[PDB]
Amino acid sequence: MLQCYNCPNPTADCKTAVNCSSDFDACLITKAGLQVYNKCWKFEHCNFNDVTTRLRENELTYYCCKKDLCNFNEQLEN
Amino acid sequence: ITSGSMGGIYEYILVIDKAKMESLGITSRDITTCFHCKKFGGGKTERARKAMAVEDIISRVRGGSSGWSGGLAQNR
Repeated sequence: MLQCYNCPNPTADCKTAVNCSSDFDACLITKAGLQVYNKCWKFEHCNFNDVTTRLRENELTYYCCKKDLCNFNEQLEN
Repeated sequence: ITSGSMGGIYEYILVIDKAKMESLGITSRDITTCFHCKKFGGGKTERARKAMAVEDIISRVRGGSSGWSGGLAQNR
């Protein structure tokens, strides 16, 4: 199963490590200056429009990676 | 006082200004390196709406009855 950091709420160093539901096939990281997010995600949803729509409001920077728990803060410099 | 006219006068002025300005801007750049796979993107987006309306009327009558001069001040 894909396993990513998937914290429910913004976490500058998400430690909450989970297997993702089959809805997901990528590990997301996101940085928006004051906030950071790490999620179970889809490589198709790893785009600015999806992330900014799926994150409830407006702009951000994002990254996605394939490896187990690969979505971790250092992945993005923002 | 040494000159006169005796009269009734009515004056009605109505001024309405409405202005609405709405702007959307969005940019995205997205980039991909694959074969392990890595995906990035970023940009700027902002949204704004402002609107205002201002309206006022002055209706005044100088003339010969409180009842009808009030009525005409209400209703032409």
